[PDB]
Amino acid sequence: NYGYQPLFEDRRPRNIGDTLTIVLQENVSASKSSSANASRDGKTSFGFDTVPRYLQGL
Amino acid sequence: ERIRDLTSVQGVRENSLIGYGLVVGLDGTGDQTTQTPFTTQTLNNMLSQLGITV
Repeated sequence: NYGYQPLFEDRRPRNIGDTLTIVLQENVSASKSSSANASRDGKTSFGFDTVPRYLQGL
Repeated sequence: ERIRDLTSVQGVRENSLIGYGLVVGLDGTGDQTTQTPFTTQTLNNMLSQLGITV
């Protein structure tokens, strides 16, 4: 005797020793990315090509 | 027999209860279930509870 068995219920595992089908379908995907930047450019100039007389000493 | 008709006793009151269910056995006069997804969803829930997985 295997005990009471439901008639219309779907066949499910209920006790120790019962079998069950596992459909292994795994799809995992993780990603991450980052960046940082900094820039600085500086140019400066001053030139006196021709200096008038009253400015010579300066 | 007039005081019982004019007053109420403190603590002796009525409450309101609400719930959701399914009514079966209709003669083709039930939900269309195409415009009411919850009918089929809860029927599937009941069947799953009873052991049938649609």
